[PDB]
Formats: sequence, C-alpha cells, structure tokens
Amino acid sequence: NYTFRCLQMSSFANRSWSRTDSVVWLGDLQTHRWSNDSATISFTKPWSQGKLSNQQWEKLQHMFQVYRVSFTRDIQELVKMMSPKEDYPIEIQLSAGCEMYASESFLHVAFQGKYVVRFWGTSWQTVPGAPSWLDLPIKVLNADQGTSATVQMLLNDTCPLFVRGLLEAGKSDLEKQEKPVAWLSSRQLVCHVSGFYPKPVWVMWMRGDQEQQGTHRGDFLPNADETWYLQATLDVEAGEEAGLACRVKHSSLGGQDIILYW
Amino acid sequence: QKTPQIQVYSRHPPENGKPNILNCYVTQFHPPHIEIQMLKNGKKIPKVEMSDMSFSKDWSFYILAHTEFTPTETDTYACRVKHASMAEPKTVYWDRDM
Ligand SMILES: CCCCCCCC/C=C\CCCCCCCC(=O)OC[C@H](CO[C@H]1O[C@H](CO)[C@H](O)[C@H](O)[C@H]1O)OC(=O)CCCCCCCCCCCCCCC
Ligand SMILES: *[C@@H]1O[C@H](CO)[C@@H](O[C@@H]2O[C@H](CO)[C@@H](O)[C@H](O)[C@H]2NC(C)=O)[C@H](O)[C@H]1NC(C)=O
Ligand SMILES: *[C@@H]1O[C@H](CO)[C@@H](O)[C@H](O)[C@H]1NC(C)=O
Ligand SMILES: *[C@@H]1O[C@H](CO)[C@@H](O)[C@H](O)[C@H]1NC(C)=O
Repeated sequence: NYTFRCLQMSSFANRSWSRTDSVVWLGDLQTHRWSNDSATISFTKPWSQGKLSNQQWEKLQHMFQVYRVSFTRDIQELVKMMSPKEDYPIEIQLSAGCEMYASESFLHVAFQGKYVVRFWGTSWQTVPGAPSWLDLPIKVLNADQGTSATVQMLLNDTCPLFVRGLLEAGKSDLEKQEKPVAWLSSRQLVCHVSGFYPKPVWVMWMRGDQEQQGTHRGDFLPNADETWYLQATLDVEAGEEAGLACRVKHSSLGGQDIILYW
Repeated sequence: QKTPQIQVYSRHPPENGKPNILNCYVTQFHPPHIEIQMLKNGKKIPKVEMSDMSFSKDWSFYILAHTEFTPTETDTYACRVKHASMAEPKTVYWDRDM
C-alpha cells in the first residue's frame, strides 16, 4: 500500500524574503526534490518520471512552476491585506498525494505547524479549530473554478495515474532487499541493527527460544543509503548476560536469522 | 516552536581504525530553519552531507546529516544543533556504541 506524498515547505520571513522547497516520497523512497533555487523539478531516481512522456512531464512541470509563483504572490498579498493581524514569519506546509490499495487522495495544509485547511471533494475548506480569519480567503479561493477543476483533476486522476507508472518503473528499487548487520553493546544491553530494507523487521532478545518480554524496540532511524537502522534494548541484572542472544528476522535473510550471542 | 531531537549512530558496526559513516538524525523541530554541524574532537567536520529537509505526519521537520568517520580509541564525535527553540547550541556526543 504505497503512499505517494508530495511535501511543500514554504517559509516567508518578511516582505520580499521567502522560499518554497519540495520533496516527493513514494513510501520511504525519495523520488523528487524541488529546490527554491531550481527552475525545474529534480529526479532523485532513474524512474522518477514514471511512465510519463517527455512532453507530459514537461506540462506537469510548467503547471507546478506557475503554481509555485502564484502561491508565493498569493500568500504575500494575503499578509498585505491582513496587516497587522497576521505577521511574518510565516511557515506554510502542504502534504498532497494519494495512497494506493483502488486509491484515495489528500491535500492537507498546515500554517505555523498546525493543520488548518484541506482540499476535499470539489473545494478547499478550513478544518474545525482553524483560525476564523481563514474563512474569507478560503471562500475567495473557492470561487476560482479553474483551480478547483485543476486540483480535482490532479487528486482524482493524475496522482493515481502517475503513481501506477512509478510503481511499474520503480519496481526494482521499490522491491529491493538489503541485509541488516547487527552488533551488541551495553545494565542495559543494546542490539544494533543497521542496513536493512525494506522496513518490516523483527529484533528480539532471547534466552534460547524464549523471547525476552522487556525488549524495548527503539525508533526506526534512516541511514543515508536508503536503508534502516534499529536498536533493541534489554535491562538485565548484572548476573544475567550469560546465555542471552539478539535475534533478527528480515525478508532479505531468507530464513537464516542473525543470532548474536552475548 | 518545537525543540530538535538528535540521535547519533553509525552505519556499520564501529570498529576502531575502520572507516565508517556517522549519522546525525535531527527530528521534531519547528520552524524549519536550523544549523547542524558534526564535530570531531569538538572541531567542525567540513565534509558533512545533508539530506533534503522533509517533514512527518505530525508536520514536525526532520533531516539527516552524515559524514565519513573512522572511530578510534582517542576521538570523540558529536552533532551540534543551533535552532530558534533553544537559547544555546545543543550538542549530543556519539555514545561510541551507536
Ligand atoms: C506530481 C509530481 C510531483 C512533483 C511535485 C513537486 C511540488 C509539489 C508541491 C505542491 C503540491 C501543490 C498542489 C496544488 C496544485 C495547484 C494546481 C494549479 O495549477 O493551480 C494554479 C493556480 C494558478 O493561480 C493563478 O492563475 C489562476 C488562473 O486560473 C488565477 O488567476 C489565480 O488568481 C492565480 O493566482 O495557483 C493558485 O491557485 C495559487 C495557489 C494557492 C493555493 C494554496 C492554498 C493554501 C491555503 C492557505 C492556508 C495557509 C494560511 C494563509 C497564510 C496567511
Ligand atoms: C473528485 O473526487 C471527489 C470525491 O472525493 C468528487 O467530489 C464529489 O463530487 C460530487 C459532485 O460534485 C458531490 O456530490 C460529492 O459530495 C463530492 N464528494 C465530496 C466528499 O465532497 C469530485 O467531484 C471529483 N472531481 C472530479 C473532477 O472528478
Ligand atoms: C528579511 O528576511 C531575511 C531572512 O530572514 C533577512 O535576511 C532580511 O534581513 C529580512 N529583513 C529584515 C530583517 O528587515
Ligand atoms: C526563492 O526563489 C524565488 C524565485 O526565483 C526567488 O525570488 C526568491 O528570492 C527565492 N528565495 C530565496 C531565499 O532564495
């Protein structure tokens, strides 16, 4: 169930200083970046154009290029109209895309780090709890029929279509298996598991065949080579270390679990 | 404003004298402007590679810094972070196991 997420981060510092930077993710793999410094959307994979033609890619980029400009002008005009009520600095975040199963699309907008607005059905709406000054700019935005028709097209049609092209074209990278390497250290005993892909994994402290229940699994931390890192810790009496092992199961291993004895 | 969390860990099992990669993963901060340095014996490592800034489901930012490093019996490594949420730079040292 691959979630395709397009993430825009726009910071407005004052009058005439701002920037917008975007990244695009298909599941946990980055497929695009779009720097404020760049006129064009960058590929971060050989397959980042999916099944789109050079021409179709070009149009979709030009629309995003007009959008990035329109967005910036619009937000700056809105602050101007609001003054002094809404003041710089302003942080806007957009998270837009689709999740495949059939599919469902989303476009969520946060302001000052808080979710305020979504596109849903045929219109923009503020979300419950959002500041009331947003109601009138959303109403105005809603009167732009062309934009609503474009956004509906992108969310309902384009996204799922582009992503089925990515899944096909990215298949080799998406379905890649990388093997984890484990090591132990430490009282609290730490089992470090690095370099695995995909994300699902099982790491447990054992005494023979018995899973040690106090095993605290940590957060998944990414490595820079599109693999994962995880630790699992166990608090043990400084009389118990003997006989304990760390066991790792992972799809890449083929039933040959890593077992590391303390 | 949200305060950055910092985790420092290595790509491969650290073994003294063998080249490795040190990661500094900084998460849970807002706003997105931030300065991240990686330190060898408290001195700034110049070659530091950053991922693109991105953000999570709860909207808080994250970013990954990494650098080549060779652990030894005599070198400390750290990640130092400057962010509007904190009055002073926040430094976390590689605990030498991670
Ligand atoms: C798919 C491939 C991956 C590559 C993706 C990389 C980058 C993706 C980044 C973001 C995705 C965004 C999706 C939206 C797409 C829009 C489509 C489009 O073309 O519209 C063009 C339009 C072009 O709009 C322009 O031309 C129009 C002609 O039809 C009108 O004349 C408009 O007035 C004019 O602005 O862009 C806009 O409507 C401006 C954007 C404003 C929408 C943002 C709403 C945010 C809510 C604000 C709440 C924050 C608090 C306020 C602070 C004070
Ligand atoms: C895109 O999909 C959405 C469904 O998510 C459509 O929104 C519905 O449109 C009909 C007719 O306008 C309404 O009666 C429904 O109430 C809408 N659903 C919701 C949840 O608001 C939208 O029409 C689609 N647009 C296009 C162009 O295909
Ligand atoms: C506007 O923003 C940028 C970055 O915050 C800054 O360089 C510039 O000096 C600002 N203008 C001011 C502070 O008057
Ligand atoms: C972002 O790019 C726009 C468009 O070229 C430019 O006007 C603006 O100065 C940029 N912001 C920064 C901080 O570079």
